[PDB]
Amino acid sequence: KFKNSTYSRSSVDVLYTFANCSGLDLIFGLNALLRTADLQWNSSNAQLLLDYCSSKGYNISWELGNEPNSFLKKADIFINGSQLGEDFIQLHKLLRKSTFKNAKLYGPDVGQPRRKTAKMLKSFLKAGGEVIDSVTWHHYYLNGRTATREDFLNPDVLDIFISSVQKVFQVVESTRPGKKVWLGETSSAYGGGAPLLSDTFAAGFMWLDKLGLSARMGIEVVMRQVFFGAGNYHLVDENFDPLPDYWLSLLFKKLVGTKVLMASVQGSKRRKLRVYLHCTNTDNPRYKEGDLTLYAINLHNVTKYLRLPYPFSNKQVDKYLLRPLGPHGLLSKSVQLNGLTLKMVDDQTLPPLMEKPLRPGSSLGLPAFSYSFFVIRNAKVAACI
Amino acid sequence: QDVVDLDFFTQEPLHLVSPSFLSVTIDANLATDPRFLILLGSPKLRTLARGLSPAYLRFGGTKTDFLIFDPKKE
Ligand SMILES: *[C@@H]1O[C@H](CO[C@@H]2O[C@@H](C)[C@@H](O)[C@@H](O)[C@@H]2O)[C@@H](O)[C@H](O)[C@H]1NC(C)=O
Ligand SMILES: *[C@@H]1O[C@H](CO)[C@@H](O)[C@H](O)[C@H]1NC(C)=O
Ligand SMILES: *[C@@H]1O[C@H](CO)[C@@H](O)[C@H](O)[C@H]1NC(C)=O
Ligand SMILES: *[C@@H]1O[C@H](CO)[C@@H](O)[C@H](O)[C@H]1NC(C)=O
Ligand SMILES: *[C@@H]1O[C@H](CO)[C@@H](O)[C@H](O)[C@H]1NC(C)=O
Ligand SMILES: [Cl-]
Ligand SMILES: [Cl-]
Ligand SMILES: [Cl-]
Repeated sequence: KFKNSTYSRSSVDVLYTFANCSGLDLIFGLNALLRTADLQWNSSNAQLLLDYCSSKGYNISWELGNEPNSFLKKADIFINGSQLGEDFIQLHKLLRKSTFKNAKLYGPDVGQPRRKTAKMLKSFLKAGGEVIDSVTWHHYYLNGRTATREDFLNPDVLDIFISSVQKVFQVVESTRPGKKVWLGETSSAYGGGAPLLSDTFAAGFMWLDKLGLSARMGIEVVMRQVFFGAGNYHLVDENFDPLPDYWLSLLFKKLVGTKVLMASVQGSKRRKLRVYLHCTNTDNPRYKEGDLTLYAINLHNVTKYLRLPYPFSNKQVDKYLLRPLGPHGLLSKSVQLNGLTLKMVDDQTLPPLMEKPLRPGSSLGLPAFSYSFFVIRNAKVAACI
Repeated sequence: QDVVDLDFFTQEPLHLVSPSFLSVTIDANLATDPRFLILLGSPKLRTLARGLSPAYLRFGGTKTDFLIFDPKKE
């Protein structure tokens, strides 16, 4: 079903320039199915690419293979974890002898941890784990072809991610303790997305919840499938228009800092109201050292009112509430921030993201089927300074 | 009753995420599109991409293992 294709120096330059000019750090996946007679990785095509990139002064990080747990299905070739590990060691030797001898190497980009995948990951990390800078794995909640609207809103679907992350850390803790763990490819639904779902406001419950859980659980980097592309899980559609998940992603970047804290609901039912707490992003000029960013998802069909604990119950709070632009409700491709539709000013200009200051001492209103950020100003939290 | 009280832990950071915590991909299959150059050259698309910096851009997917580099191709 998948055939080999070639790509050119030109394609490489296109990709690199896109990344470089957008301020992004490129990670390039190398082809792991080029095999010698004895089933070793044949590195000779990678060698050509490396020399080319070295010759252009390109600053690039590397991966080798994608979803190697599926190679049998996809290409009728089976590569066990041990061997894949040895293959990564060989890549690491080529990198060390190149113009960027300190380039980073990530892998093995396995699927989510079913029995056979967990065995492949464990054997890989025993064999090759010394040469990787982070461990990458992939996650999707659903199949794009069968996903329903209720699936995208169901806390029992959202909660399955938790056991996947636990299982990955169980494998990593038993083989390379302390090694950083990244989600190397992740989204709502595999197979290109679910249509009028993966590209709508409704997709944001899975995306924001995954970001909150990932940060809370010790995942260091989360790579969203895809920025731009054929699949409906794209952040930016075929006409170069941003979809709701783009705007959610931009707001998350502006408000959420690197230090992860914890929020939790007092009541016994913790399924439908989901809450996360970080220090406020220190690059945001509106806020100051010690401020907190809370974010919350309301999967109840009524408005909930959140009360902040002492010593934050009378602080000035800025609300950043996202809701769909009508008439299509959760199936909308347009979104409003505190009642103002989010749209590019022009092709070179993003809009400001405007807060709604709340009255000090008021509870935090979160409408049905919505998500919001809240910045607690003058929180003076020492852990954040 | 629709009022929910929160408990916060603020004593110390529980984890530290990368500044590039929210990163993105481009599927390797996009490189088979004849318009690859036109698409990633889009100034509008680069403006949107810049909005997410700092971030990793991972070029990868099923097609990763069916792509061969050809230094003679134009
Ligand atoms: C609304 O949701 C109900 C179940 O949720 C519970 O009841 C509502 C009123 C909220 O208080 C929520 O916080 C509770 O967890 C359903 O029983 C009811 O069918 C739903 N109504 C509609 C119109 O779908
Ligand atoms: C892809 O190319 C490699 C090397 O040229 C070859 O070994 C392999 O059989 C090819 N696979 C497919 C699916 O064409
Ligand atoms: C590796 O692949 C190249 C290109 O197909 C081939 O010419 C070379 O002989 C291969 N090396 C081994 C050791 O099989
Ligand atoms: C290349 O980019 C990385 C980020 O992935 C950066 O930290 C590193 O210092 C850069 N190296 C060079 C040689 O430009
Ligand atoms: C894994 O695969 C390699 C390469 O084909 C083989 O030589 C080795 O014996 C296998 N190891 C295990 C544990 O099956
Ligand atoms: Cl997966
Ligand atoms: Cl295996
Ligand atoms: Cl694509």
